[PDB]
Amino acid sequence: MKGYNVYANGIRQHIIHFPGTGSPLLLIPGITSPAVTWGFVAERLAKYFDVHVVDVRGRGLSESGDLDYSLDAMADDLVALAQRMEGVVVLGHAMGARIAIRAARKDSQVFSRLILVDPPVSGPGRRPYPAKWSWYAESIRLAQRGCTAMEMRSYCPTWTDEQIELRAEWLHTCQYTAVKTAFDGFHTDDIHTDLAQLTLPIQLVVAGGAEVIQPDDIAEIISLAPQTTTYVVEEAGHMIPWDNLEGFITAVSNR
Repeated sequence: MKGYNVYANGIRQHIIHFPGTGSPLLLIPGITSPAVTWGFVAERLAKYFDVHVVDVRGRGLSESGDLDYSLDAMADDLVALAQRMEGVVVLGHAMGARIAIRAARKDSQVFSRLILVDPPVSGPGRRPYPAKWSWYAESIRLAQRGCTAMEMRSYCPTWTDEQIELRAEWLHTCQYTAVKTAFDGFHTDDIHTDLAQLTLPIQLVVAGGAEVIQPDDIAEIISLAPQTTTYVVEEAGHMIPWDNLEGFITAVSNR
């Protein structure tokens, strides 16, 4: 693993490289997931791709402070990174999938294809994202104070010891205002009007055991982007590689 910073879209973007010999892949994590927290997955994916895991603005070591934390700005960040790479695959998880959708709408030419992992399908006039805001708010403030793995375990009781320790260590780097903005974005941004404009290859990877994406939501996505292929990791929760690591890796390799 080797971390590095780039100056792109007018901000410092921190990226962790997990070297591989395959196609380059930019991994865009979810709302409270600094790049380092995807390390256990990225090292597995690096057997197949050359993996670059992004700290989204307001998370980890990337630029923070009084920034635009909208989906538009995060999408611009991703376009700026991808401009520097040739034929990059984007794998986005959750918020990161919404970022991938909007970025590809802005500039499809810089991406080879998208892997969209359990994006919220919320938006104006749509079913709200099925998560409690308080879970993020309370755990972030706890982490900001300084807390142990055992204290963090109450929020992620099904995770491994190492995963919980890492979250206790890094969650505070997810700026509160950035996380609040993203959660509101799940409700205020329309990613469906973006999907309707996408013509590049798309794999949709669904957490079968979660309620984030229901079957009629898959049907809507297909209607909007008929090229989309769907892989359902059956019985897996929203944080797919935390619930079923092997299941997740199977979903994004040999496809």
